[PDB]
Amino acid sequence: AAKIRRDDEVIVLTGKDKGKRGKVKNVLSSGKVIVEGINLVKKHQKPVPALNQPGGIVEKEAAIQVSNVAIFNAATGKADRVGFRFEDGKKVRFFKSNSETI
Amino acid sequence: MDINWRHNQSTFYHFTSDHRISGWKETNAMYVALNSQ
Amino acid sequence: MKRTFQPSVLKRNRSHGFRARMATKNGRQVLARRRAKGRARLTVSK
Amino acid sequence: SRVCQVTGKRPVTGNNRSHALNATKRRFLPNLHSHRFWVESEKRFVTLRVSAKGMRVIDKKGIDTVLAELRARGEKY
Amino acid sequence: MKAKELREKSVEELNTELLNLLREQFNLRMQAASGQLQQSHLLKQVRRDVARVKTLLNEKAGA
Amino acid sequence: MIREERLLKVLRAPHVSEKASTAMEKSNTIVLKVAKDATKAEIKAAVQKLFEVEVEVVNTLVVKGKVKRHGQRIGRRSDWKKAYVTLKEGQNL
RNA sequence: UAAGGUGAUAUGAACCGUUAUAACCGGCGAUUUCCGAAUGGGGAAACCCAGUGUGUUUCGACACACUAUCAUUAACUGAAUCCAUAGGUUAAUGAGGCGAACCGGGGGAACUGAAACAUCUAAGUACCCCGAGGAAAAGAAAUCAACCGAGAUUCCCCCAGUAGCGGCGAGCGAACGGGGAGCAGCCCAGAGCCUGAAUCAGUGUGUGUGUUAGUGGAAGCGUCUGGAAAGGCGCGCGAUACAGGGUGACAGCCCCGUACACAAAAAUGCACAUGCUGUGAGCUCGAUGAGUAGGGCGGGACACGUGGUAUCCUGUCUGAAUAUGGGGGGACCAUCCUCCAAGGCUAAAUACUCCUGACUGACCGAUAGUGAACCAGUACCGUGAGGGAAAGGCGAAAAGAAC
RNA sequence: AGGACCGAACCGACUAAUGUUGAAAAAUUAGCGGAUGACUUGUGGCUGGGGGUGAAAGGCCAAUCAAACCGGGAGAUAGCU
RNA sequence: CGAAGGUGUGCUGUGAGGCAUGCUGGAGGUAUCAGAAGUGCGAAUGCUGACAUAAGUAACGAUAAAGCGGGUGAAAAGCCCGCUCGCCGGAAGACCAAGGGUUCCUGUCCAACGUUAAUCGGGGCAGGGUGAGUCGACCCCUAAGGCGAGGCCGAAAGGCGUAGUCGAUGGGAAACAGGUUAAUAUUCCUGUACUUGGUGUUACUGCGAAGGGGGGACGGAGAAGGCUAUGUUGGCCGGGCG
RNA sequence: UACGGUGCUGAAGCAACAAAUGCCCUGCUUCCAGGAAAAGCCUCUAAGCAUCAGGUAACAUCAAAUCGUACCCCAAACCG
Repeated sequence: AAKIRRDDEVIVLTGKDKGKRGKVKNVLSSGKVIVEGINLVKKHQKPVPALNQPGGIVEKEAAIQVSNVAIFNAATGKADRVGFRFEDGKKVRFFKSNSETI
Repeated sequence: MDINWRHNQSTFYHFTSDHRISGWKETNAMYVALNSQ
Repeated sequence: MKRTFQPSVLKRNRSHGFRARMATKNGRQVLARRRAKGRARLTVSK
Repeated sequence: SRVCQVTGKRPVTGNNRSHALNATKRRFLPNLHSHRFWVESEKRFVTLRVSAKGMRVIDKKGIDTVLAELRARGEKY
Repeated sequence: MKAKELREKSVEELNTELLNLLREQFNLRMQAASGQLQQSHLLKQVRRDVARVKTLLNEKAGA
Repeated sequence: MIREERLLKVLRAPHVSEKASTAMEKSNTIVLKVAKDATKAEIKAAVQKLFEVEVEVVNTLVVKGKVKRHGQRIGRRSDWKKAYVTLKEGQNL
């Protein structure tokens, strides 16, 4: 299965946002994730003469790699790796280092 | 253009014509050879 | 001047077409080489 | 084709050799003749393309045994 | 809807067959190609639903 | 008779143009894109039974597909069939 | 298996799904237009035209199925002619076509070399054709050997560039014998005794294992440079896991994995076991392959070019003996030794890679490596067979340039 | 009547000039021959490589012909450059 | 805290070479001592790509020929409109077959294509456009010829060929006038028609073939005669009196 | 009258002569060099069917499917 997944809160390990926490917006099958407020790029797009014309410099979030984030433990308050155990026929994720099921 | 240039360089590679030099170039080489004999 | 290729579809097909390659041993070997070389059009049909 | 229907004699290949030993290809042909054989057990004439030693082996084995061999190997007479 | 179609009779899958083609399929091709039909996914789901009815109808009839 | 399963697959779209428009508003004919293997008896029966109108006669041409290109990649479109369906004096659609 | 999906260029729109009937992966099914062996007739492939039968509560039109040829078998018919054969009709079974190499067989060059060329060579090669299998072929001594013995076939290393063959030129080139790989023997020509006795073949079932989806899978932080850290420095931990790949520079400990340990509802390959069917064990006695062996003529294969040439094959003409017999032992005769032709089957060692998986390289890195890293046998050229390209790399991320 | 006469279409190609890296891998312009015949032309068919066809020139057989084109033997061979 | 590579400088060895370093570059390089070579290019009328040279030179493709006004446009010798002028008129007009295959028509763009410019185009992009009982094909029938069940023949592949079956360039049923679209028309519309089959009713009734006969069924040349298409002139009708 | 045209209305609409290489003519005359086939078409019957089927005539009704149809076509669209 997948370790970092959709509605999950992560911290960022490498680059430009190192140590910034945030919630995963979505997760792309390239092996990337979009996490809110994190990898902000300053796109500037053209006001297309179709449906509504924003113009300007829109500040979006970019997709960071899945390996550049790890999910935030919040019981220790640090980054933590994820394993998979079976509980009652459910393959659950669990935090390593305190072994807690998420 | 490149394909037409390769094929249109490839035009007189298998020729036969003997009065024309290289298949196409007009000359007087028949009279030159013939007068040399 | 009257060049060599004076086209006719009926002679193109009766001569070099598929039902005429398949009609004999050696044309079937022609089609076998064109398929084996892997060729977008085998005969000249249309 | 020039095959004896009894003995199965094809034409084979060979060489014309000469006095200077020049090898040339040739074919040796069987002595194929089309002869009409009376069978008494069927009261009929079955015509075959035999060699001239298919007739020897018909004279020795008999025509019935030979026809049993041709019917055995699917040679149609 | 796969067990639901599986539990009828041959006559009733011929009825919902002819109603998938009739009511749904044709009116959405005519409605789709005349500028209407905002909802385009209906074309897909109708088409696959006719595939289900013909599948169960072939499985129910004989082998 | 023609089965209704066949008879639904034949008509494909109404054809919108200005020749089509003047055919409707001037000579009762509705122009519509049909199945490529659809005969005139099938188109007549399918407009008789799917728009519940009365058809006088059908005229079918087949339109050849245009060789377009994207970038430097050509491709022929696709042949379709167009039916000029002449209705009777009582019609709407 | 699953929290994300509706293949790519290629974004959108419209939606589906989140604890299970989204999607993705696998087993088995269903559908599978038209052309193509193409098979109902035809044809300029992807089209034209049917016949026959069954059914269609608008049966004035539709739908479905069958209809090719040939071989074999059976049934019913059936001439010249009486019986009968030929023929005809119908049914059942099988075949047909494609495919890269390997294999057996039918045909079979020449350039070249001989410093010319004809015998010879190249070479039974290239090529053409037929056929078959996962291998084929061969194979169970009418074989060698040599007065001792060996014991079917096939493959490898010697023998040995040897003996020989050779316009005795150019060249061709063994066997015996030795060492290994592998090892397996049988059946019919024929009756009685006796039966299902080993034997395999076809199938069911059970077990084991493998394939086709998968599951879990260790262990790290601080600080400095930097756009970014996996790098420097400092201190820790894993290892049956430091194979490899990715991650914003070089990561055992970030991610996917690797070692390791497990997993199959279903379909299967292999190996045992077992049920049924077919098949026949074993004993006594008898038989023990005729236009054949051999011969004459012509040719070919044997390393051996007709030579003193054994042996094998046969196109032609002939032609035995048949266990008190016959073949061979390199002209040939005698003595001695060995073997039993004219019927057939047979695993393994062996050869090859269209194709699949894993791994590896003192192989190539875009004028190289495939012709082809890129929608390449394409564009293009040629009536046609056929010929046949060029063309990779922004960035870490499009943030790909609002105004 | 005519392998009759003059002469357009039509078939041809005798002379000259131009052209000869052409407008054209054989033409243009001005004259020229045949023009009811052994003529000419359209569409289809047949003949194939030591082979075809030839009112014969070794002509023609897809701008190729004292032996076509394609592929292969094949990296033929080259005492020569 | 900056590799390979690229481009300079300085030092150094007898030489092939080596070493250090500035700038570009942006991620790899490799001592020493061994090992293996697709191991060193100026020549091969070498192969591939690039770029010069002649040189801003010859040429810009029939000596049928243009001139002006106006419009559009950023720009007009070339486009559109108008008036003149010239050229073809047994063609340089019109309609097809073969062949091509969207080039047709409309809107829009001027990068490349157009031997110049281009607003234009057979160019780019998008949309539209081809309507049949009577035209043609398919279809029925056949020629040359192809293929060919059986068959005869042949090492194999295969050759020939009977029945048959295909094969037009030939034989076989039927529509004309007028109007219309930017683009189709003997196809659409208006008017007036015709042909061949199926089925049903009614009246009369001998029907029936891969069989017999007719017919289809067919040469070159020449000669007139009768016509028509078509044209010329007069009449008529409308307009002009310059 | 989006000046591009769009509708409405519309007179005469005859005769003479000339005349084809087109039509009668697949004729006629003539000449040797002696000039396709098969079907549709019309007829005759054989086997068979014979108060049925079929044939003919009139009327009515249904059907006539499929593919081509743009555009160039002595040419800037075909072969060069």
